[PDB]
Parts: sequence; structure tokens; C-alpha cells
Amino acid sequence: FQGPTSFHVIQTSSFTNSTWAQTQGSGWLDDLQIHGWDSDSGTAIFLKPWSKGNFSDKEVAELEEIFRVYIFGFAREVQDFAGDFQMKYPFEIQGIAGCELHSGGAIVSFLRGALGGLDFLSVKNASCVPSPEGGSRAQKFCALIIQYQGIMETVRILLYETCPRYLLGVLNAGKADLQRQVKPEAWLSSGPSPGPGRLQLVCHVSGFYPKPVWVMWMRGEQEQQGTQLGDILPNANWTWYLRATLDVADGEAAGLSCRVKHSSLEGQDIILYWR
Amino acid sequence: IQRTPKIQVYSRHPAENGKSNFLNCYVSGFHPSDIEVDLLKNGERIEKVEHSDLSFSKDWSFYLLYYTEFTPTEKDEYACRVNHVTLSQPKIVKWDRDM
Ligand SMILES: CCCCCCCCCCCCCCCC[C@H](C)C[C@H](C)C[C@H](C)/C=C(\C)C(=O)O[C@H]1[C@H](O)[C@@H](CO)O[C@H](O[C@H]2O[C@H](CO)[C@@H](O)[C@H](O)[C@H]2OS(=O)(=O)O)[C@@H]1OC(=O)CCCCCCCCCCCCCCC
Ligand SMILES: *[C@@H]1O[C@H](CO[C@@H]2O[C@@H](C)[C@@H](O)[C@@H](O)[C@@H]2O)[C@@H](O[C@@H]2O[C@H](CO)[C@@H](O[C@@H]3O[C@H](CO[C@H]4O[C@H](CO)[C@@H](O)[C@H](O)[C@@H]4O)[C@@H](O)[C@H](O)[C@@H]3O)[C@H](O)[C@H]2NC(C)=O)[C@H](O)[C@H]1NC(C)=O
Ligand SMILES: CCCCCCCCCCCCCCCCCCCCCCCCCCCCCCCCCCCCCCCC
Ligand SMILES: *[C@@H]1O[C@H](CO[C@@H]2O[C@@H](C)[C@@H](O)[C@@H](O)[C@@H]2O)[C@@H](O)[C@H](O)[C@H]1NC(C)=O
Repeated sequence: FQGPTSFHVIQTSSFTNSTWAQTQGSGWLDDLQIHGWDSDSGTAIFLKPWSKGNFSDKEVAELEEIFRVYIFGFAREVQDFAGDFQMKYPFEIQGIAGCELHSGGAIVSFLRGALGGLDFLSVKNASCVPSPEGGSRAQKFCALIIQYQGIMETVRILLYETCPRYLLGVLNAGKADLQRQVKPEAWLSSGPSPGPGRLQLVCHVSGFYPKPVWVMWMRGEQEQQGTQLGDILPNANWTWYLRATLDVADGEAAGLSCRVKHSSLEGQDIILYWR
Repeated sequence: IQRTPKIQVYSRHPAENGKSNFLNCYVSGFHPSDIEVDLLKNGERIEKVEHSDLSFSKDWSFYLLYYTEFTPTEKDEYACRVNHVTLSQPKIVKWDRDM
């Protein structure tokens, strides 16, 4: 099927000084946000009417309690052990955890953490594994976490039991949005000159969903190998934006066309002529 | 480590003077997460601006989308202004409808 195939939660915890920590959190299907997090109360914000998947209101409130208690508890402990771990302020910790459905029906779970914008730890087969970039600090951290009642068993249950249930349930609940096809618009412009006697031909494609798209400059049936694709960039409405540019001689533009192919446009390729 | 931000400015739809559109500023690839982003119309801060909740990529670098409804005109200049700890001064990226 099309659209997302993975669910994850993220954490960004910013430690300014011993007094001041802040945590930002959210839930995602691939790239699409489906939960927010109100930091001060420690509660979830459900961004879509199906963001609870097939879970009961009770199981959802219990998961929010787990994450609330984790976030405040973690922030407090970090602050209390910052001296021992020789931390210098300010510093920033990140986390990601979740699961992903593979083409054969297999669901693979993951958890990773970061410090200083570098790998710090991961969970591999139910254990805390320190990353090389985290050094002796990450070793200390993984040697310490096993001393806390219920932490490692809770992480195990959430990753390997709860997350796969949630993921299949929410991909099914949101399928009308998640597998919808939305057709792009496209248009041409002349970009900043790339040099004397040269033109930059720009083909813009905006408002497509899902994300995979194909865009090429052409001279009839011939692909122009000089096509440069930009980054796929987000619009705010669950669609994307992309440009494809071709640097061409000032007399060579005529006969050139931009061709767009997309899952929403089967039998309906967009072809746009420069002249 | 630290990472300076990439800044990309673009309209949602082709620009047509006097027609309502959405102006986007996508700021990405940066670390740490603290950042200040304003959209500007003729050098002055736009007040109504929406942004995404913080997210990050596989390499742990952050990204945000800032956006507002706007109406392009022939005279009016629009731009995104970013400040970050990694920049010795604020970076300003102009909107150009032909890029
Ligand atoms: C949609 C699905 C998607 C899934 C994908 C996500 C998939 C994966 C998502 C990952 C999210 C991880 C969340 C796991 C955290 C576990 C829940 C947060 C807690 C849950 C409720 C039961 C657990 C087992 C423990 C509880 C409830 C607990 O209360 O714990 C305390 C307990 O309440 C008390 C008896 O009441 O005794 C002790 O508390 C003392 O010591 C604490 C630490 O010093 C103090 O803060 C505390 O005030 C103090 O209390 S005191 O009264 O005893 O002094 C216990 O100490 C403890 O054992 C510590 C618990 C307190 C929070 C400490 C967190 C800091 C360490 C975090 C590092 C882990 C990151 C992952 C690394 C691999
Ligand atoms: C919410 O939805 C989840 C997922 O349910 C399914 O997907 C949805 C969209 C529907 O299409 C259902 O038909 C699917 O079942 C439910 O989780 C599952 O519950 C069913 C019923 O208990 C479980 O099926 C059993 O699985 C056993 C063998 O399957 C093994 O392989 C799977 C591969 O996914 C593996 O994940 C799992 O560990 C299994 O061991 C078997 O003993 C038994 O006869 C039966 O077939 C199914 O395994 C569950 N899936 C997962 C991924 O956990 C939830 O119960 C539902 N509600 C809530 C509240 O979560
Ligand atoms: C799910 C269906 C319905 C409910 C949805 C609710 C979802 C809403 C979003 C929830 C978002 C908030 C939760 C965020 C949870 C993200 C989990 C990612 C886990 C990874 C983080 C792992 C650690 C992060 C990496 C750790 C780095 C540590 C750096 C060293 C610090 C040293 C100073 C002290 C250290 C000692 C501390 C001792 C501790 C016991
Ligand atoms: C500790 O921090 C307090 C908050 O400072 C700031 O707020 C955070 C969110 C950051 O954005 C940071 O850039 C700001 O400077 C201070 O006001 C307070 O004085 C500090 N206290 C001590 C003892 O250093």
C-alpha cells in the first residue's frame, strides 16, 4: 500500500542550567505529524480524529502517564547527575523510538538517543547499547540504567508489544487520509542566470501526495541528463514541493519540455513546454 | 557538534500578483534546536506567522517550516530572517518567484 509504513515518537530535551530544562515531544507517521505534546501539563495533543488508532481511551491515558513521568523524571535525573557525568551547560539530548512495517509483514522496532547532535545509545535486542560517539559517558549511562526498577522491562514492552499493535491499528484507522492521492500542479520559470548566454530553466511541482515523484527535463523523448533536482520541501497541508533545474544555452530552450510522473497521475503525465 | 541552518523560501502556488498565496520558509540541517525565524514584508516583521512543531532528521539535525498567507504584488519584497548561535549575524533569504 502507499503512504507511511512507520510510527515514532521523538523527544528533544534542552538543558540550559540546573534550574532550567525544557522538553519538546511529538508523534509521527514517517514525516507526517499525528501527535503533539504540551510540555507544561505533560499531555498529548491528538492532531487527527484517528490519531488514537484502535487503542481504548484508557490505554491512551495510561501511555500519556508513562511518557509524562518519563519526561519529568528523566529531566530531573539528568540535572541531578550532570556533575557526575561531567556535563557542561548548555547541552541537548534527543530521542527517537518506534517501529516500522516491512514489505513481508515483519515489524522492526528501534530506539536511539543522542547528545550534542551525535549518536549516544541505541536499543538492540532488548538491551542498551552505547554508541562509539558517546564514549565512556554512554558506557556509564547503559551500566546505570539497569539499576532502575521497571525501566528496561517497560521499554521492552513498549517497543516490541505495544508499538506493533499501535502501528497496524493506526495505519488502518487513518487509511482514508494516509492512502489518498493528491495531484500536483506544475509551472515553469526562468531562474537566476547560471552565466553568460545561459538560461536556468526551472520546473516547479507543488501539492503532490504521497511523496515519491519523478520530474525530468526532456527534448522530446530524450531525457536531459543535466537535470538537477532540488530537495523535496514540505507545504503545510500534507503535500510537497520540488524543483528541477536545467542550465541550457540561450538559444537551446525551444523544444525543451518538463515531464512530471506521479502515483496520482497514472496515464496523465504533466508535460510543460518552454516555448 | 553544531550545524548552521539551511534556509529555503518558496510560495505554495505560482505567484500571480494580487492573488492570495502561501509564503514558506523551510529552515533545516541545524543544531542546536534554539533558533529565531521571522518572515519579513518590506523589511518589517510579519505578525500572523505559523510554524511546525520541532522535528529532526536521521542525522539528528533539526528542521522547521514557517508559513503565512500573503498576496504577492509587484512592489512588495518578502524574505525570511534567521538567527542561530552558529551565525555571526542574522541570515536573510529573499523570496524570488522565479527560483
Ligand atoms: C504508542 C506506543 C509507542 C511506543 C514507542 C515508545 C517506545 C519506548 C519509549 C521509551 C520511553 C521510556 C519510558 C520508560 C520509563 C518508565 C515509565 C516512565 C514509568 C512507569 C510508570 C513504571 C516504571 C517502571 C517506573 C515508575 C512508575 C517509577 O515511579 O519509578 C520509580 C517508582 O515510581 C518508585 C516506586 O513508586 O521507585 C523509584 O522512584 C524514585 O526514583 C526516580 C528516579 O530517580 C525519581 O524520579 C522518583 O520521583 C522516585 O520516586 S520515589 O517516590 O521512589 O522517590 C522508581 O525508580 C525508577 O525506576 C525510575 C522511574 C521514574 C522515572 C525515571 C526516568 C529516568 C531514566 C530514563 C532512562 C530511559 C530511556 C530509555 C533508554 C534505553
Ligand atoms: C488493534 O489492531 C492490532 C493489529 O491488528 C491487526 O491489524 C488490524 C489492522 C486488523 O486488520 C486485524 O485483523 C489484525 O489482526 C491488534 O493486534 C493483534 O491482535 C490479533 C488478534 O489477537 C493478533 O493475531 C494473533 O497473532 C498470533 C500470531 O501472529 C504473530 O505475528 C504477528 C505479525 O504481526 C506478530 O506481530 C505477533 O507477535 C504474532 O505472534 C496468533 O497466535 C493468533 O491466532 C492471532 O493470529 C495479532 O498478532 C496482533 N498484532 C500485533 C501486530 O500485535 C490489536 O489487538 C488491536 N487492538 C489493540 C487495543 O491494540
Ligand atoms: C501512542 C498512541 C497514543 C498515545 C500517543 C502519545 C504520544 C504523544 C507524543 C509523546 C511524545 C513525548 C514522549 C517522548 C518519548 C520519546 C522516547 C525516545 C526515547 C529515547 C531517549 C533515550 C535517552 C536519550 C539519550 C540519553 C543521553 C544521555 C546523555 C547523558 C546525560 C548524563 C547526565 C545524567 C545521565 C544519567 C541519567 C540517569 C538515568 C537513569
Ligand atoms: C538559567 O536559565 C534561565 C533561563 O535562561 C534562558 O532561558 C532558556 C530557555 C534559554 O533560551 C536561554 O537562552 C535563556 O538565556 C536564566 O534566566 C537564569 O538566570 C539561569 N540561572 C543561573 C543561575 O544561571
